Amino acid sequence: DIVMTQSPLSLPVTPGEPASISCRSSQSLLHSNGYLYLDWYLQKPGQSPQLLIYLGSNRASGVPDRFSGSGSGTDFTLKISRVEAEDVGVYYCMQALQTPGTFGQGTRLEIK
Amino acid sequence: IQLTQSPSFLSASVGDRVTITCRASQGISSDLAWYQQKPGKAPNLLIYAASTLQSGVPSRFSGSGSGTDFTLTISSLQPEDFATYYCQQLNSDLYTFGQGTKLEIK
Amino acid sequence: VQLLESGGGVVQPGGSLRLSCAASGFAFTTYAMNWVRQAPGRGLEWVSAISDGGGSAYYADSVKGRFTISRDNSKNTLYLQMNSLRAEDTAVYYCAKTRGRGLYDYVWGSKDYWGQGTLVTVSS
Amino acid sequence: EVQLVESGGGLIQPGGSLRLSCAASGIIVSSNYMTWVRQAPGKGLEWVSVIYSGGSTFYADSVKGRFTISRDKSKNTLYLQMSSLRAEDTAVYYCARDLGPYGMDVWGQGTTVTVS
Amino acid sequence: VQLVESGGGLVKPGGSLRLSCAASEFTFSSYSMNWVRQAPGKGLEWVSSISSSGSQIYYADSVKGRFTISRDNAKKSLYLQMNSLRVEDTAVYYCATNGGAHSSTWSFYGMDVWGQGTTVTVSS
Amino acid sequence: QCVNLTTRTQLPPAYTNSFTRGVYYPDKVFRSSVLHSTQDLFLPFFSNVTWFHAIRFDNPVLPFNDGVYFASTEKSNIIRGWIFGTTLDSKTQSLLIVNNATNVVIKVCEFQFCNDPFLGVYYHKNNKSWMESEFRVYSSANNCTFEYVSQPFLKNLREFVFKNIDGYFKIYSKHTPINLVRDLPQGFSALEPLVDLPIGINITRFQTLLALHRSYLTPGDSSSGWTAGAAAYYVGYLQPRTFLLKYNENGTITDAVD
Amino acid sequence: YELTQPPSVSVSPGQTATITCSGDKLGDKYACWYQQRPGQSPVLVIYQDSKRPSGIPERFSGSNSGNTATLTIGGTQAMDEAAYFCQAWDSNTGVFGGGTKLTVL
Amino acid sequence: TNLCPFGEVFNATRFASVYAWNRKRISNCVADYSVLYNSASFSTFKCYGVSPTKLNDLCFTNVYADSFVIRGDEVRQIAPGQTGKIADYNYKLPDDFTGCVIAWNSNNLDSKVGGNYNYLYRLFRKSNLKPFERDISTEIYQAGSTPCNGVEGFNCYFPLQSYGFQPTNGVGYQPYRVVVLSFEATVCG
Repeated sequence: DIVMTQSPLSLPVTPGEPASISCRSSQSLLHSNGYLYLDWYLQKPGQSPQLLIYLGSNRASGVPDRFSGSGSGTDFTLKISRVEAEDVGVYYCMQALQTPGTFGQGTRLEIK
Repeated sequence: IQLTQSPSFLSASVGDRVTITCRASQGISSDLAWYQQKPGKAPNLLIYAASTLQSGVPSRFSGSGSGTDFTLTISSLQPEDFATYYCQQLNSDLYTFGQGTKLEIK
Repeated sequence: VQLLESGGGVVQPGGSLRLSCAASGFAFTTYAMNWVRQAPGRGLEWVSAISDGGGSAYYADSVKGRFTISRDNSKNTLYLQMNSLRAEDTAVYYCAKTRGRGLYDYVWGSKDYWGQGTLVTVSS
Repeated sequence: EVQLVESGGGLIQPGGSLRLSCAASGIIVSSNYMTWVRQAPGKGLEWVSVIYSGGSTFYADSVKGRFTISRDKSKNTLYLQMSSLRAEDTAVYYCARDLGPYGMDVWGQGTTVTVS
Repeated sequence: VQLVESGGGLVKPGGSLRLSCAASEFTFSSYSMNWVRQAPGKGLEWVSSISSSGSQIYYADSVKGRFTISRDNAKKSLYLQMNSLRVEDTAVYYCATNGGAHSSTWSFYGMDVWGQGTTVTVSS
Repeated sequence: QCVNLTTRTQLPPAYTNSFTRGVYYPDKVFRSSVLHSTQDLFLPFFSNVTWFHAIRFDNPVLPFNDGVYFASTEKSNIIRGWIFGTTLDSKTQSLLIVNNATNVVIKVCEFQFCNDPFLGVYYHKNNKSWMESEFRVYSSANNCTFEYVSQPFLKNLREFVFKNIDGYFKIYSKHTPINLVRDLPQGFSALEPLVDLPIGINITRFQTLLALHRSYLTPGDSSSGWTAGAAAYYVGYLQPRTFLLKYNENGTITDAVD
Repeated sequence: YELTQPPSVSVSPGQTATITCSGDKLGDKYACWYQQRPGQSPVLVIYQDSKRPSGIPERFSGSNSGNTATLTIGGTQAMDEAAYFCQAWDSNTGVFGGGTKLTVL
Repeated sequence: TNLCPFGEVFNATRFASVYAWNRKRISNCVADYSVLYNSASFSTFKCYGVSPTKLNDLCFTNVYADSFVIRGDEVRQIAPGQTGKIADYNYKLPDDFTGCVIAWNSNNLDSKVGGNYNYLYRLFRKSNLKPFERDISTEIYQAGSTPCNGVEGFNCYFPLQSYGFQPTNGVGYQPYRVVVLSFEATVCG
């Protein structure tokens, strides 16, 4: 298994500010073909998970302009450029490289 | 297929919720696309497959409908959002455009 | 794109259930589908994934052997048969379609659209 | 990154000819559904011609037997060979790229063709 | 023939490996091939087998869905694609020739030629 | 597959004498007691017909000039078919006739025939009368059009006449229990038609398909113990001649003169 | 399908060994036998329950009957110390025994 | 002895997609062509070899029965010398075609409330198919200079697109089952 460790587990943010999330992978998630096989999911309270970012930095469809991902090899970062009153909820990183798909524990985002 | 848009001329204030409808003569079932054209500029694709937003278009544009009636909804009007909007029949061989709604910021 | 799931409810430890995901509004013959469960207050864990037309089916090690995944492409229905259910399977189960269809767009990879989840409650 | 640049329009007398260009950077012309779309002054869009990736071409009935669409695979360029231009051909032409179920996503800036 | 395995090396669990078995002569076309592994302190364990034409493939239940055997009689070589590697997959892997052409004949012969195996280590 | 057995055996061919043999019904016309003179392809009387015996069984590709006469002594089912064709390779369709024990399979594919095509034979100890036949005839066989299944064609002498006329592959057969010591008998027998397959291919060469047992196994040879039983098969060649075929009252050809 | 072998057998040099293999109706199938010296590749010594490959001495004699397959090494020599593996097929799936070691004192 | 299987092709509950079109070779039987020409249920019956009423009095070396589903607006392209997405990238009739094509509206079967996404046509290809070429490959189509690396994205498209058949569709966009008999002497009436 590829253990994925997130940080922080809670992230109190005043809306309008920028926010960052991190994911450490025990393997190198690089180049099944040249990409970084890591996805970011947001689960809103009481909703189903929705894809945010795939292959490290590529935004999924319908995802606003502020959700940008980064990082190569083992260190990956989500950056919400400006937090709004609707981004609260848990965020999961995920390795999409090997057939046991491990998520993170889930950075819960809230409002200060 | 004779595509008809309505209304042809429109006016609304900033922040108003605007609904634009393009009517299909027979029924195409998703095969519509929505374009925006500024005065003197090139058309910008907004919504392909009659509901799916093209990448880079703000999430305040929503498309709806299937078959005969389709709708372009701007969930919040903007002062730069004045242009002419066109529907197109996708997956057709005449590439049928509409006449075009000239949306105007009141 | 719609993913409506059937089945789910209350069963007995060691019993067997069947989960059905009904896909509409997209091809589903050219996509790979996932099952991801979430125990109450524990977070997402992957369960199984199947390829475009069956054949390639992958399972999480904690369900390997007990759970079987299958799809009926004429019915556009994704199935998951639960066997010998434990008390550690109490979770809300989501079907999820893979985002891409290329080679190295892995059947277990990015999940574009999820369902609303059906709860499975092993209890007595 | 992805751009279509058009050039070659101008003033031309009725019955005469003119060729339009479409320089594509990023997009392979020889692998795409490349179209030409025109818009008369103060009027709506109107599809003119399309060339498939395989080599098939098609034309609007208002244009058949006059215009000819063609591509140069070496320079990654698209041509629309106009001929016998009537006064109803006074329009601004855009070379688009068509994707079928996906719309015409990329567009050129436009070339304005006058008739007098 | 004389068989020579290659391709076995250290790999982390979940990783992948591809072994190779090149035959000395071209009589390799007349042989069903078998893969056999040997855990470092245990007995021989049959993994998979392919027939002379390649139309008849059977695996062990412990590798079904993960290992994929193949051959190319034009290159007189045998292959094993080894995906979703587990720790219990560490072993010395032998390639052996049956002698029978089809599965209906495998039981009439023994694995008469054995290439010196290749060591596969699967460790975190 | 394709284990090759033709190591070095290069004996010069031997000829027996097909006394009065290979006289088939060259027609579908019933005739009463009448001496009808036919002019078709025939195996001439008292001709030298080449003999193939186990000595084991060089079994080479033979010319299919205008049509062949095939005989076998074969007290055990060891002759198993033939692989008529032009190139006996890919890119050219070839004809394969194989019968197991209760059924005959005919196929016209682009076979990639081995250099020494034959069928392995094994009897499982659980049920001795098994004859588990393994194919070592072709390595690839695909993209084909004709596939016909019927009851099997086959000291129990058997006689065959193959000919390829205007797109048809015509087979005439006659199976006879025989007491004579080694060679073809003397009693006149008239072959009669089995099948007329609309194969429509060009045939210039043919080879017989044998059934070999594995007597022992050296670890790597694949050519170790392929014993070939004990049989003999004769290939004659049909020449265009004029016979005088005496018909019986019932329409059987009791006699002929060259 | 399973095959059962005794972990070890020990015989003095010059004696005769007997390595046995048991399985559910193993006598209705063919049982191969392999000899593996310490740290070497296995060598087939008995196939089809009685037949040896060419080059295998005639003292390697095997038999199969009922649910038991036995291998017999008459005149056991010091060169015979090796593990021995019973082998069979079951619905086109190969099956090896546990592996009987043979210690020639 | 018995008829050639003209009920297996014209009456199957399940046809294929135009990209992966079926083909059945028909040989060594007797064909009752009178079940087709006098059926009164076909929208298209256009023959390019010999006359349809005069069909079961000619013997042929071999017969093929290609069958698939397309829009009604694209039956135009199932003919020799035609062009379009179906003709270029899905099914190409040789311009020396001997045989004929049979199409009949199947909106009652192949259209589903809310779309029927099980039928696919190939939309992206570099070059046109050869006559009677089949193409069932699904590699990502590089519509740009950048290599795709097997990742469907921008300028890298999955080549198959789905007919969204809907019972509300116009008659040109409704599904049409198509059978394309080709002739090339083992079969006749």
